[PDB]
Amino acid sequence: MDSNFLKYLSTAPVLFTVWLSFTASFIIEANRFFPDMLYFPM
Amino acid sequence: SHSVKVYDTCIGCTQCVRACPCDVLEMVSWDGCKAGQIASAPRTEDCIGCKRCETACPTDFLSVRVYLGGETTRSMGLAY
Amino acid sequence: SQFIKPYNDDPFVGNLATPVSTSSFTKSLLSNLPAYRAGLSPLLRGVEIGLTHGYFLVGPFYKLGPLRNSDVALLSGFFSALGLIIILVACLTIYGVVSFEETEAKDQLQTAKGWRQFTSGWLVGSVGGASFAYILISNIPFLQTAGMSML
Amino acid sequence: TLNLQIPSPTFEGSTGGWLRAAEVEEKYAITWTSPKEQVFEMPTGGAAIMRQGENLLYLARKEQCLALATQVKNSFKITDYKVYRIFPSGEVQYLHPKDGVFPEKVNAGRVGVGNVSHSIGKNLNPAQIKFTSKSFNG
Amino acid sequence: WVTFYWHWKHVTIWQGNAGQFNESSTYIMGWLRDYLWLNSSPLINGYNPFGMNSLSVWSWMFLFGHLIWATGF
Amino acid sequence: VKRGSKVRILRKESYWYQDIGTVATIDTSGIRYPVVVRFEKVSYSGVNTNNFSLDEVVEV
Amino acid sequence: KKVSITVDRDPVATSFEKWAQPGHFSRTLAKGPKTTTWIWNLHADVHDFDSHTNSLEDISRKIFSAHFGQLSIIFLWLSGMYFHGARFSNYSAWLSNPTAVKPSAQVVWPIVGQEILNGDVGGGFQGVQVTSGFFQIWRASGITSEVELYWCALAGLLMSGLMIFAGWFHYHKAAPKLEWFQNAESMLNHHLSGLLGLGCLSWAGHQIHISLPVNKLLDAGVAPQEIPLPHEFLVNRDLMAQLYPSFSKGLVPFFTLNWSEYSDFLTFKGGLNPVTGGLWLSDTAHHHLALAVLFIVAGHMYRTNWGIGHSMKEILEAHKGPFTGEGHKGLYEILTTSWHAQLAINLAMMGSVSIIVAHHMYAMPPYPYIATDYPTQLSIFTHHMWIGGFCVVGGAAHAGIFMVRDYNPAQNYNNLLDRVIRHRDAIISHLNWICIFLGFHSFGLYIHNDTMRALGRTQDMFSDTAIQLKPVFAQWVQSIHTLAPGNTTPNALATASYAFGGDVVAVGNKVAMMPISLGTADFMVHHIHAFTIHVTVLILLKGVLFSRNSRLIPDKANLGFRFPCDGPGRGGTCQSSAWDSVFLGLFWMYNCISVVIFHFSWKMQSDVWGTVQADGTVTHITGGNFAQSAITINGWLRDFLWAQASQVIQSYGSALSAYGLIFLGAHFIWAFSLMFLFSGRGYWQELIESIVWAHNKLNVAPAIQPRALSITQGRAVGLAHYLLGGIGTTWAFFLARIISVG
Amino acid sequence: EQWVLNPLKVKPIAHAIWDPHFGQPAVKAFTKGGVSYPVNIATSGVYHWWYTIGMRSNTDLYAGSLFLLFLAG
Amino acid sequence: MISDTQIFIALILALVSLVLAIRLGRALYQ
Ligand code: CLA
Ligand code: CLA
Ligand code: CLA
Ligand code: CLA
Ligand SMILES: CC1=CCCC(C)(C)[C@H]1/C=C/C(C)=C/C=C/C(C)=C/C=C/C=C(C)/C=C/C=C(C)/C=C/C1=C(C)CCCC1(C)C
Ligand SMILES: CC1=CCCC(C)(C)[C@H]1/C=C/C(C)=C/C=C/C(C)=C/C=C/C=C(C)/C=C/C=C(C)/C=C/C1=C(C)CCCC1(C)C
Ligand SMILES: CC1=C(C/C=C(\C)CCC[C@H](C)CCC[C@H](C)CCCC(C)C)C(=O)c2ccccc2C1=O
Ligand code: SF4
Ligand code: SF4
Repeated sequence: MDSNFLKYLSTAPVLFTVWLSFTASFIIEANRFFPDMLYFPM
Repeated sequence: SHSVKVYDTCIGCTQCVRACPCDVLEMVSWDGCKAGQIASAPRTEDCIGCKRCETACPTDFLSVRVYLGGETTRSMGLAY
Repeated sequence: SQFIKPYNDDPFVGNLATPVSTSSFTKSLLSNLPAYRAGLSPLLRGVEIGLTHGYFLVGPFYKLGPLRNSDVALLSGFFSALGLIIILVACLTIYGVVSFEETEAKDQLQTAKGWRQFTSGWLVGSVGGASFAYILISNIPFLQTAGMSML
Repeated sequence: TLNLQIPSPTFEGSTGGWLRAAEVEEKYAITWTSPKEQVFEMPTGGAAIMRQGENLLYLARKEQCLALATQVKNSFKITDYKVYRIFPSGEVQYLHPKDGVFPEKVNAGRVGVGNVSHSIGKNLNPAQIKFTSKSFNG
Repeated sequence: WVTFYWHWKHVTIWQGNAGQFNESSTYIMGWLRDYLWLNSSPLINGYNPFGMNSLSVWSWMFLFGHLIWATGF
Repeated sequence: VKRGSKVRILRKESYWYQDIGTVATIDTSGIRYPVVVRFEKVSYSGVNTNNFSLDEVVEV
Repeated sequence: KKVSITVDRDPVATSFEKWAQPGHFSRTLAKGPKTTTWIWNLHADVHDFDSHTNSLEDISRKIFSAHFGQLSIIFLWLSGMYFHGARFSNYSAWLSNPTAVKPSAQVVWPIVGQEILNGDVGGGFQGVQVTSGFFQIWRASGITSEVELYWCALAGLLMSGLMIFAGWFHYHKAAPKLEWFQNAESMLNHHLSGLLGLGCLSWAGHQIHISLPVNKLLDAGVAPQEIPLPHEFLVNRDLMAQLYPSFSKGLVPFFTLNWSEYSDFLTFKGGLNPVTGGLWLSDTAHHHLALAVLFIVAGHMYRTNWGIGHSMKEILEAHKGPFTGEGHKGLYEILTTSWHAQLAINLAMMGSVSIIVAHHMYAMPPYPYIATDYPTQLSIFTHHMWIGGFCVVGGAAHAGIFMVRDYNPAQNYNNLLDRVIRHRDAIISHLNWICIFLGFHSFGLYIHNDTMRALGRTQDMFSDTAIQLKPVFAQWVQSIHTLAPGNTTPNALATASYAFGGDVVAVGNKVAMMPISLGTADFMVHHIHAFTIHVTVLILLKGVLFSRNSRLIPDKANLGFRFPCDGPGRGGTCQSSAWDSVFLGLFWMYNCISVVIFHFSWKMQSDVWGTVQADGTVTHITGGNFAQSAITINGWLRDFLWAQASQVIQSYGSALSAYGLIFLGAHFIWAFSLMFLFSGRGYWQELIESIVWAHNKLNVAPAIQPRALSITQGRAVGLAHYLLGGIGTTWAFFLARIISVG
Repeated sequence: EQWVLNPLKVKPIAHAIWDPHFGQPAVKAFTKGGVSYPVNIATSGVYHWWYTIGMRSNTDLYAGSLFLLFLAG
Repeated sequence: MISDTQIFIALILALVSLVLAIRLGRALYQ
């Protein structure tokens, strides 16, 4: 891995997009496998 | 006519006089700063109020101050 | 061969000498208009201008007014034109009151007495021209239908 | 003094020039000397060609004259320009440079106008000077 | 917002159809459709190509407001 | 105050009031504001140095 | 020779170092951020190449390679559209039944209940209905299978890769010199004869050799799976000659100028195909072939290495008269030195061409089964209208940028530009007066008619059953164009379009095209259009002509193209730049195109689009309400805005509910835009001061000092969110309505 | 005096209309409230307030108007 | 109902109020 390419990958827009997509993928897979969670189940 | 004041925080960098489009300010002799000069406003009847001098001033909160007052033909920038 | 020149041989005044602005036809037409024609009192300038404008003021009110499909269309149009004439005369009066200081000079339009004479002439000409237009449309059936009487 | 007989730069005319207030209220004049005949931009819009030698020009506003002065100073290295104010009565009032030395350079005899002997944060609150003709500066 | 809430609730109670407010006020599309669009019908029919009635002045004034508001922009 | 010292500003109108700067030069002549102070935060006009009097700077 | 190839080899090394240094292109920005303003400046001025360096050669190389990058993106988009048509579409079922199968080329995943958007579009398929018109294009091109669409997608991907490789090569490895870019004559010759001419010739070849037999078999009722492959149409001359017997004569009639033998597959029939409702493909094949001939002839005009050809500088300098001084002298230098002038001209022309495309494509449907696809027609008209308006305003903007930056008065003495500048006051005053006249005698007619209908005086209105404003000139032009076949166009079988007059072309009990009558309401709305276009011209031209100086600011050119103001002085000089004139002209372009598309939607829904039933009567979508309702603002408010928004607000719980969501969301964002538009920087900066105090209390203040957005950025953000909100609202309303009722 | 007798069926009139820009259908459509001239239907609620506080006829309304004219003077 | 004389009395009182309002406006204008 070229260090300049890694430093470019460490910039705010790239990391922002990657982190928000990663978070969205967590929410999407959680709602795919555990849908319709209006509430915390008792 | 607008009122232009120069406070003793002026460092005599002559930027406000160079930024003036209407030849309102000029540099006069002074002993309060290392440059040995302070800005002055003898010709505020020609002041349009553009505040280019205030934009040009480098001292933390400005040494030259423009207070807009009564509007005249010169101060309104009217070519008519 | 340049057709556009600086105005009055002054290149720095805010105007240009063009064929539309400064040709012989334009100068003749402007100098022969009553507002600029030499040898006229302000009263007669007012009379001519008022006759023309008051004469043409009758037409739209007669042809397009709310009473245009009634038997009193011409009378209503002339009365509306007269009311517009009175409003414009009031406009002239207040303009002359606020625009000029009281001077001995009375042979120019831009004096107080000259503008008062011009306003008086404009009122008298406007009433006369409106009445003439009323007479002509009242007495000629060609003007009552605006040319469909030929068909 | 303003020599009225100085020839003007060759201009084809424009609609941007001075209005009736120039001949009725006040008018401005700028003179300068050029080493050669060269094309400059008019401050009112358009291109004119200034002649070699002296040039006199009439404007409606002081700022237009000083804009032209700044333009010829930074584009043609002309600093000898003089700006005058002319009234309809014919009195000519010399404006720029007022004492012959440009205002960004210190000259002896100049007195400070509008100078305040404290910082701007030491101005008075309005409540001291309400119903009183005392200035907010102190 | 206050007058929209007051008027929509009071119209739905006065109509005997308070359940329409109870089911439609929880989302914005209910406010846009069941209050704004639904109650606009007699207002925009104050005058039409078929006639006019006593609401027409409000039908004018409504449009008047839509004009003058825009002029402020 | 001396050269190199970290000082807090007590000028009310200043952008850097109660903030910390570094003294860059102390002028010895009779100047009303002889203390040049350089700041790490830029002002709204983009400057980062200003002159202050002796009473407008306190050592931290 | 004078036209030659000059290239510098390896001018910029290919490296990732500057990728890690944001703001490297700007000396001001390369120092690094100190405020949040820096970030916005970094993303706002990045492709403004002329402000980073003074060398025209590097700017031109950057422009060439950025154009290659855009072409790569466009090819990737096209390849995506072909692939999504190939794999996620109902294209074969649409090919079997065009009149009953809704086109759909987008399928959603089921995640949170959004699978409800996969509506029943027919053909045993569920997906999002598409209105881009790709199905009709592929039917016109002769694509009968999804395998061909897969191959088209592969070709698009290969061309995208080729374009991005060409960009990397032609910037980073072999960059052309400035002398290579400054050949206008060679560029026009090659782009007229090779790009447009050979492109038209090869597409005429494809139309004649592939599109015509496949579409002739499709219109005869043959199923697509039994239609022969295109290469079989190439090699089997008998198979072609059963359909077009002139192919039995070969290329001998072409070279012997016996061209009328080819009259069966090169026609000038006009009108529309009765089976499909589109233009005859033979007419299009002759059309593109004639365009190829004309473009290749036009591509030999300009002077090159050999002595033949015209010199454009000589042509420009020769055209001068007594009214215009030096005439067109100096424009060749302007257009061969300033990129911004070329961008202005080309953006203006592309916008006008897009508008012409929108008009001429609704009126003369060129594709099979696109006329009765009312959502596709409305979508492509509205989309290309908006693109055209945006490109025209961009041409004005970049003209203003040329005027501020690249204009030199020394090289522009007493030419047309100088004289235009020298009577700018007359131009703007006369245009301002005619704009006020147009506003009064167009909008006051609507206000007057609203008042008269509100006052109960129907006989005092401007209508066809009241005092009439008859569009006699446009009706006369329509009569001439209806009478044109056989009288002034003796070789035309039918009219160019039925919108001028004629029969009702209907396909599958839906109106393909019918005559579009023009009455008082059409008069008023066309003069409203003229009013809005003249006011937009007033704003943009006033901004361009006063970009360098004015009576207010004599040194406006020193401040630049884009500055917020010159201070509160002279009474206030806010929004004095040409950029702010573009900022207002974008709003007025939005208003103009909005009124145009509203007129279009209502007039087609009321007088053109509808269903044909027994005894030949046409039942329109809104029942012919345009004539009596489009004369008042109340009629527009009730019978167009209120009436047709029923479909988007009752779309919840159906497949079109996303449009309703987008409807609300656009309604949100547009209003959010006014928060930027109505407010000012100082309030937000002091509020940010308080928030900075709050973050300082917890020692969590960022090193990059937060600042409010600039005044210019406040205007730009408000304008961008305003345009997005308005265009999205019209988008959702139009699409939901026309999918539901058409 | 008509509204006091039947408060829940008679539409309260605010003031009369005299607008010469009206056509005849606008004159007809604004003729409500049991009178023979165009009127505006009151929304200010002055009828209910004045009826509740003990006014019944038109005479005491005029006397109150006179008293407030005198008080303003 | 109200008669013509009552309306005339109200008009006279309104004219008196007009005179008083003119006097107050002149007093406030100094
Ligand atoms: C006949 C030769 C020829 C052709 C076809 C083109 C074509 C083009 N030039 Mg161009 N150009 C030429 C000669 C030619 N040029 C010469 C001689 C000069 C120097 C004076 C220039 C200088 C020049 C500049 C400075 C610019 C262009 C640009 C463009 C593109 C315009 C955008 C567009 O419509 O793309 C869509 C049209 C297409 C045809 C898409 C396909 C794109 C590829 C490259 C076409 C390749 C065709 C190939 C030669 C034949 C294979 C076809 C078949 C046999 C398989 C277009 C691809 C602009 C651009 O975007 O540059 C990137 C631009 O800025 N040209
Ligand atoms: C042929 C097309 C074209 C080209 C090549 C250019 C090129 C240029 N323009 Mg120009 N322009 C164009 C079209 C074009 N423009 C059009 C059509 C308009 C009218 C709207 C303008 C208006 C315009 C102005 C007003 C200005 C320029 C400027 C510039 C220069 C710098 C641009 C820059 O750095 O932006 C960098 C790129 C960006 C800032 C990205 C912009 C992103 C936009 C605003 C948002 C897109 C929204 C998206 C489509 C939808 C998302 C919604 C979703 C979230 C729901 C550059 C020379 C500026 C300049 O300095 O010139 C010297 C300048 O002041 N242009
Ligand atoms: C609906 C709101 C609205 C209206 C009515 C106007 C009206 C006007 N704008 Mg404006 N504008 C608006 C919104 C509006 N704007 C918005 C939202 C923007 C946002 C960017 C702008 C941006 C803008 C720019 C940038 C420009 C204008 C210009 C103009 C003028 C064009 C001349 C014209 O059409 O005269 C016709 C007048 C009208 C249509 C107004 C209605 C008048 C009708 C006929 C009824 C008249 C009734 C009568 C006078 C009443 C008398 C009663 C008595 C008691 C007084 C005009 C004054 C241009 C201008 O001034 O140049 C000439 C110009 O350059 N505007
Ligand atoms: C062309 C349009 C038009 C015009 C000019 C009028 C004119 C009029 N209508 Mg009307 N009307 C119209 C269309 C129109 N209508 C339509 C289409 C409808 C729908 C059917 C109606 C419905 C309607 C009703 C229902 C009523 C009227 C009434 C009136 C009259 C009000 C008299 C009045 O109080 O004057 C005085 C005007 C005012 C007090 C308004 C001015 C307020 C100003 C702007 C506020 C600011 C003032 C400020 C201090 C500056 C002072 C300036 C100084 C010069 C004074 C007047 C004759 C009313 C009536 O008959 O009353 C007698 C009435 O009840 N109209
Ligand atoms: C057509 C032409 C083609 C196109 C181009 C074009 C140039 C624009 C256009 C020209 C156009 C336009 C500009 C046409 C020019 C038009 C004007 C409107 C003509 C006005 C004529 C007034 C005459 C009749 C009357 C005077 C009244 C008489 C004396 C009075 C009798 C009264 C007097 C006081 C005495 C007492 C009795 C009474 C009755 C009271
Ligand atoms: C806003 C501000 C402005 C400046 C002043 C201010 C106080 C600071 C304030 C103004 C405020 C408010 C207070 C102003 C409100 C003011 C007044 C009350 C306006 C009333 C006008 C009444 C009209 C003229 C008359 C009808 C009488 C006519 C002549 C009678 C005929 C009569 C009838 C038929 C019977 C027969 C006898 C005759 C005589 C023939
Ligand atoms: C609201 C507003 C602001 C405030 C806008 C602030 C300063 C900028 C907001 C940008 C944010 C930080 C980026 C996008 C917001 C995201 C939704 C969440 C932030 C993500 C962080 C990690 C950055 C102005 O600066 C302004 C200036 C001139 C006229 C009007 C206005 C104006 O109306
Ligand atoms: S406001 Fe403008 S004109 Fe006045 S002193 Fe400052 S720079 Fe000069
Ligand atoms: S710009 Fe400010 S510091 Fe410089 S001379 Fe003028 S007042 Fe003094």
